[PDB]
Amino acid sequence: WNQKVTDFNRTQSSSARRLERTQLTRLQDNDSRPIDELPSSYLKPSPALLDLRERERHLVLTKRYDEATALHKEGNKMEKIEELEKKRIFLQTQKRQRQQLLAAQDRDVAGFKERWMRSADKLNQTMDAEVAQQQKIVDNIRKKLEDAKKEAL
Amino acid sequence: VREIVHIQAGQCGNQIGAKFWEVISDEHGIDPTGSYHGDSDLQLERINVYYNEATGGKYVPRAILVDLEPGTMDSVRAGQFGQLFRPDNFVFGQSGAGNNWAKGYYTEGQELCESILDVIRKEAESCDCLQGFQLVHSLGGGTGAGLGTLLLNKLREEYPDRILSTYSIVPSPKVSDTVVEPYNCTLSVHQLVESADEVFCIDNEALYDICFRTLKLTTPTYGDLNHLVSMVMSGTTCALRFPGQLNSDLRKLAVNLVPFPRLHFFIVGFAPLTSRGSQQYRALTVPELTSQLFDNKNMMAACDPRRGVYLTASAHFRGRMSSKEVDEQMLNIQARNTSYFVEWIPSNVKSAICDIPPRGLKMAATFIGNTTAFRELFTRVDSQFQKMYARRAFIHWYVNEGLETVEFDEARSNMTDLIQEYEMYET
Amino acid sequence: VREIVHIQAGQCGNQIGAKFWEVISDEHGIDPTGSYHGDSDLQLERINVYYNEATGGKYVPRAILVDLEPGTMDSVRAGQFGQLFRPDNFVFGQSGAGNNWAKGYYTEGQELCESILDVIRKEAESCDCLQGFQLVHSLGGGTGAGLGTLLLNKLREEYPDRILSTYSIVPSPKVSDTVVEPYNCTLSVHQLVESADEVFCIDNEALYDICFRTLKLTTPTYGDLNHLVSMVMSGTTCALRFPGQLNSDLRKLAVNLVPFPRLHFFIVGFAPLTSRGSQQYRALTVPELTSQLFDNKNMMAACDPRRGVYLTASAHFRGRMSSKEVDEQMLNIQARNTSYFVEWIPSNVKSAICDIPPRGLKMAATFIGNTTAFRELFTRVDSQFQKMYARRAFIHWYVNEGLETVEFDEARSNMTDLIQEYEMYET
Amino acid sequence: LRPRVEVPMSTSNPNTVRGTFPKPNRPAAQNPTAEY
Ligand SMILES: Nc1nc2c(ncn2[C@@H]2O[C@H](COP(=O)(O)OP(=O)(O)O)[C@@H](O)[C@H]2O)c(=O)[nH]1
Ligand SMILES: Nc1nc2c(ncn2[C@@H]2O[C@H](COP(=O)(O)OP(=O)(O)O)[C@@H](O)[C@H]2O)c(=O)[nH]1
Repeated sequence: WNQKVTDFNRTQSSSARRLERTQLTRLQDNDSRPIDELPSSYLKPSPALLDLRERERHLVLTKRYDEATALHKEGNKMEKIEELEKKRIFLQTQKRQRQQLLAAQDRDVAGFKERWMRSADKLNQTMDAEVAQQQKIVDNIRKKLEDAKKEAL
Repeated sequence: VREIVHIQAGQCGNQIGAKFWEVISDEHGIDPTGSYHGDSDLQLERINVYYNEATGGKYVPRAILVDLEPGTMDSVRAGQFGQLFRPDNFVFGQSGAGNNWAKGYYTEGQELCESILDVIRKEAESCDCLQGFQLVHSLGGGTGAGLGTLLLNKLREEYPDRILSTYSIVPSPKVSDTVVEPYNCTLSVHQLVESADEVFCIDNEALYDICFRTLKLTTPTYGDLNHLVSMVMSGTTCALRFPGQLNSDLRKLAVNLVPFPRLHFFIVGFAPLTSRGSQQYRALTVPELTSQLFDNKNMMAACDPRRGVYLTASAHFRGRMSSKEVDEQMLNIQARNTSYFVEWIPSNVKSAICDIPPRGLKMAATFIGNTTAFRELFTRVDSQFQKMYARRAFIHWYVNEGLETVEFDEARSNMTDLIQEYEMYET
Repeated sequence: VREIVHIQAGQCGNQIGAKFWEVISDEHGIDPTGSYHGDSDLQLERINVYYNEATGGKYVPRAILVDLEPGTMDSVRAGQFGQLFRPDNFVFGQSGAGNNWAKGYYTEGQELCESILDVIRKEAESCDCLQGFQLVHSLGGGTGAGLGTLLLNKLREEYPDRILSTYSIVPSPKVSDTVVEPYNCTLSVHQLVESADEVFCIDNEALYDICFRTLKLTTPTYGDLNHLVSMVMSGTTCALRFPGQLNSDLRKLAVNLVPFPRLHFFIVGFAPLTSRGSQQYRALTVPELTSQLFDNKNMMAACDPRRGVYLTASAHFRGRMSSKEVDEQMLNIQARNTSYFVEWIPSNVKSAICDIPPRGLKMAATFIGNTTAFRELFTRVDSQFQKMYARRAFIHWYVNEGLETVEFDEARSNMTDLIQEYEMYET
Repeated sequence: LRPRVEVPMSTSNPNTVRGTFPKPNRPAAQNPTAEY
């Protein structure tokens, strides 16, 4: 039965850190992906920005250039305020997702052990029953042998 | 106590929703002003799924109606059913729809999005439990395709566990109501694949064909065409609202019919449908129902299953009926036409029975199926999209709103890989 | 026997004060002639909190009205309840206000300061005990902001132990009724921070937003706006006047809500405010009040709590109600939105229950909260002040009265430090 | 003699990005051959 513990240990040790290497694998990749870029979907401008550059088009096309300079000044100003915001929102969302993904790996580890503690509990239960019976029977015979001896010594 | 929140987007959604709320209000015996004038106690057992109660004996639907232009909404108000809905659940913009997917998604959709979400927060967090949400929209338009998908992403972010069932109308292949449809249909499907758990596809052509073939209507208006759609929407949730011999709600339906997360586009069909004059002569029984359901002509989506194979199929039965008679048909219809089911999944037909039928009918049955015949639907739109995209000028309407041409490539590629995936599980 | 002395300053104070006594007199049951004609014994229990009794069954409020020009005083007396006040508590000057803080504080204030204190003295020392004073004034003006703060210093020196609760109206961000508010409000805060115990901030635009959003008033007038504020002043002192299952008077409020001596600016809100049509859809439940109070739209000050974090919060409930139901809502609302509360203070929501509700309503609630979001409203006036200060703007009017230029620099520095102090405790 | 539980290991912002707003439609001509 002591040999069964070794087979228990090798099965547990191989399976435990098979999961642990895999648990790091998905965390290794997603945690160091491109963060210094705003993808295409995040670059969409506000509708208020559309009219300013639409009205700036006609100011240029009508050959009214003095007034076109003012709107270009306000257009670039209104981009900088809006560019900073979507950088913050993407960085806020990007930070959350890795936190959200990371917390899922450890929950599976918590459930991973529950499958292994109880399996050892059943193994420990069968461990105790057989040796106790073997010691119970042999001790009685050892007691019985001395009981017959007690008639003489 | 498995509450469902209902959302209607655009012109197509409101007209479907308006007809839909008549059907259930009749089923539960509810007056249009909101009072129960009903005929039995069993209608009040689990009415909480769809209606909220206002002190005074009035029942208010868990509905939010969404539009970009106020024209559609006022048709609901001026209509017969214009008092039932809560006033605060009408949220509308003051800009044209544009009939444009990009403009609705990015330009006007953002402004309405935060206003919409808080209304849902009022409805979503008002009930003890919440099984899922329900959205009705069309894919060819601009508001339902553009703003409808935007809301579907946010709802997934906030309520990941809940079932986001959607009923969608796909652009027709022969004659269609909008020119820019291949651009609107392609971009919407990319969003729908990764977001919604379940999608039901409905085509207007089959409804014209079904009414003209079976119901023998000479002049089918949208009133009767939407009536066929509303029967499917009520039939799916009938297990929640009434007792029965064997229950099966949405999450049972999603578990059984969906073998992989991406293959979840469904076709629907309803039986019995019989001519208004021929109904007297018809001996409607359990075996008769199955003949109509699996018949290719009763499919509400124009995708002939005989050109593909079935992966999973589900049938819902309503009314007092034999469980033995129901079970035998699932054997026979699966065994008689073995060329139309996948071999590596035995028992492809799911079944369920509900106690209480809809009004007028002693027994009725509903069919939901997933098949590789859907490759037909997406092949048509991709070819038309490719035909138009070869001349990038129409894209200028979408570029002036901010959409980049790469997003067309991303959407088409994701749709293409879905088609190839259906092909390879056919073997 | 916890008497309170009431002081009103300027145009804003008298008109808010005049409506305030219409609310209380109807609540207690006092005919506008000053006589008791009530319906319950509980009303005569603790009328001594606010009233004195002249021999004959005539009750006189403990009110003192302060102004520099008697224009608004005479508009009050022509009103229905103007006869109630004692004629000798009307203290006024004979010179224009000037809408100038330095003019109110130094030139006309010193002349009036001599007489006003003795009128305060008669009412402060005619009662068996005195818990604190009650001030109503606006900060954008020159009479309420200037002379109101000067009396605040004298009251603190003479009566240090007593609670000097003040109610203030903050200048609005979009449209504001005075050019020189940045000078007036910046100086006024310097006096309010060091002398007052409790300060409540009300913004006029939020009052407009509530009236148009919730009550659907097509034309809200200053009678309706002042009506909303009266409920909060009525609500806070209700624990003194009527029995309750869990009492919480002014001094309990300050100890629990105020963690540090300088952070005591508060925001308020009142529920239920019911739309004139939405009522038939609204069932009054204990949860229904809780949703309204913590809703950001209901807040009476136009600084968004979501942009900051809460330090303490308090909810007052009025009527006969379950004590379990109130206590549960505090735990649920705290745990559901943990992102807006500070970690190093658990159980951030204080609660109380009072037995007698306002007339017509079987249940009502009041909210008082403290948050870092007040950093928004100080930065606004600091930004406006510096621009008017960088070039010498209207300053020459204040310097001529005798105010030194170093008083502004002390005023801005102290105001700036309170902005940093909110920032530091956010971590 | 007895089984043993094995302890497994647990696996538990700058705004400098490169993107910019998209390409707009522009009014200036691009045909110098017939314009210059
Ligand atoms: N079946 C059905 N289809 C409809 C109904 N109303 C509109 N549609 C379809 O919706 C499509 C376009 O809808 P649209 O007006 O663009 O709505 P939008 O999404 O808000 O822009 C058209 O192909 C119509 O056939 C209806 O009541 N029933
Ligand atoms: N809520 C409310 N605010 C008022 C009323 N009357 C004036 N105000 C506000 O009080 C602020 C300053 O008033 P002001 O005339 O300077 O009062 P003063 O202190 O006597 O000089 C202005 O911004 C007004 O908007 C009123 O009846 N109700």
